[PDB]
Amino acid sequence: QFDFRASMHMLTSNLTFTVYSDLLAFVSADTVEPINAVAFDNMRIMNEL
Amino acid sequence: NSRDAGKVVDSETAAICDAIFQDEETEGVVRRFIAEMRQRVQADRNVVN
Amino acid sequence: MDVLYSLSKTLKDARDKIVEGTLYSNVSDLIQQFNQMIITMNGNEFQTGGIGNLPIRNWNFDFGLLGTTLLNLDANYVETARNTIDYFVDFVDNVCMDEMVRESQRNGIAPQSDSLRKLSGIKFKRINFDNSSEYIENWNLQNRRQRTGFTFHKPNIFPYSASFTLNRSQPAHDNLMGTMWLNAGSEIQVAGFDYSCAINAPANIQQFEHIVQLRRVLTTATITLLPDAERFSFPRVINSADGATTWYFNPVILRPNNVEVEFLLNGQIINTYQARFGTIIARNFDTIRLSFQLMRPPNMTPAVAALFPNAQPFEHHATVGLTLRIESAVCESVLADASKTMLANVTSVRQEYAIPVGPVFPPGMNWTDLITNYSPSREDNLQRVFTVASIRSMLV
Ligand SMILES: [Cl-]
Ligand SMILES: [Zn+2]
Ligand SMILES: [Zn+2]
Repeated sequence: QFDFRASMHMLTSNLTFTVYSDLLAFVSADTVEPINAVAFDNMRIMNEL
Repeated sequence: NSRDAGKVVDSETAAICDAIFQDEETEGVVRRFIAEMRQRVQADRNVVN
Repeated sequence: MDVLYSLSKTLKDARDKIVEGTLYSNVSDLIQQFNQMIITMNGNEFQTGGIGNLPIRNWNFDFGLLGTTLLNLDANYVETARNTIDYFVDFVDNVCMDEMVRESQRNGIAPQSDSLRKLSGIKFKRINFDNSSEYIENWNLQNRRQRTGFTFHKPNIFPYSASFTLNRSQPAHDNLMGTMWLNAGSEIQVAGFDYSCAINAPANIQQFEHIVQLRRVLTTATITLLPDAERFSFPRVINSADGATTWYFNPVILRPNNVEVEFLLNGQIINTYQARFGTIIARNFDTIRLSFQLMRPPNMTPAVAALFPNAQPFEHHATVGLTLRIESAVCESVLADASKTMLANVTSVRQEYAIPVGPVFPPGMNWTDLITNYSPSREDNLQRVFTVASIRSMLV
C-alpha cells in the first residue's frame, strides 16, 4: 500500500556548480626561446651554437 | 496545491501529490502537509532541499 | 526581563514540543517563534560578566533556522533543534545568573547586567511572546502601575524573633509577669505568663497584648488560630534581658481568656475575631493585635488550688498561649515562602560564586535582615532577582 509518511522524503543537493573536463586549458603555458633551452644540469641543451 | 509557493522534485512527485490531494480518502493532516510542505534553498550555502 | 523570559519560554516550549514523532502542526507556530528568536539573536555578541567568581563568558549566535519538512518530526530534526536549544539554554542560564548577582540602590527594578541591558533594546523586542507565568505577569502589571499580587503558601513575613517582655520583674526573678513570643516565617507563637496567677490583679484578670507590625500588607490571608503555644509550655532556663543572670520558667497552661485577634490596616479594624479558633480569614491587613487574658480560675479543685498559693514562693507559673499560622496569603510584594525556590535559588547562586556583599542586600541574603529592613529599594532588587530566578527555573 502507498503510505504518504513512508514515501515523503527531502532530497538535498547543491544549488549549482560548473563541471570542467580539460584542466590544462586553465594553464597558460609558454616556452623559452630554443636557443636558451637548458637541460637538467642547468646548461644549454646544445652548446656548439 | 502549495499555499506558500512550494516546489517539489520531480514532475512525477507533483502528479502524485496532486492525485493524493484530490483524493477524498486522504487524511486531512496529509492534505494540509501537501499544501504547506516547503523547499529550502540556501544560496549562501549552495544547498537545496 | 520580558525578552529574557520570552527566550526562556521559547526554549522550554522547543524542548517540550519538538519531540520525535510529533505532528508538524503541533509545532508550526512554535517553529515560527523559534525562527524569529534565532533571526533576532543571530549576529549579536553577548558577554556575561565576571562579578565574583562567576566566569566571564562570551556568546556568539550564528544558527540556521528550523525547517518544516516532515509530517512527523524525526530524530535528525530533533537533534539539530536540541543542539541549538542547548546553546541557547546555556546562554539564558548564564544571563539569568549574571543578573541575579547584581543589585543597585537607585534603579533596583531596572536591568543590571550588560546582557540583560542589551536584551532590553528595541531590536530584541521581537523575541517577546506569551507572558503567562505568575512572576512575569506581576512584573508587567507592576510596570504599568496595575494592582497585582503574589500568592504565597506559608509566606515568610515575620522576621525571626524569639524574645520576651517582663512587665513585672525583680532581681530574683521569682514573681514575674510578662510575655514570650516566637515570630518565625508565617508563625506567631505568643504566651503571657503570671507567676502569681493574678492573685492581686484588679479582678483576678491579667491582660496581655502582642502587636506584630507586618512589613508589607497581606490580603486574602487564611490563618489558623490555636489556643495554646506549645513552644512556651515546658520548663525553661532563660537568660535575663542583659544576660547577666538566668531565671527559671515553670509554666502551667490555662485556657486563654477573652481572646481577641484584630487584623488592622492603617490603624482601622479590618477583621476582628473574639474567642474564635480554627481557620479564619483576614481580608487585607498590615498589623496583628492579639489581646488575651489570664483569668485565675474562680473555682479550683484541691490540686489546682495547691498549684497557686496566695503569696510567694510561686512554684507553678500560670501561662496562657496563642498560636497563629498564616497558611496562605496574597501580597503586592515578593516574599519568601515554603513552596517557591526563588530565595533559595538566588542565595545559592550568590554563595556558589562568592559574590561580594553589595550595597542593597544583607550579607548572604539573610532573610531575617532582608525582611526586617524591607526598604523600597530592597523590594525592587528582590523582585528583579526573583523574577530572573523564576525565569531561570524554567530551564535549569
Ligand atoms: Cl505545609
Ligand atoms: Zn505546605
Ligand atoms: Zn530579667
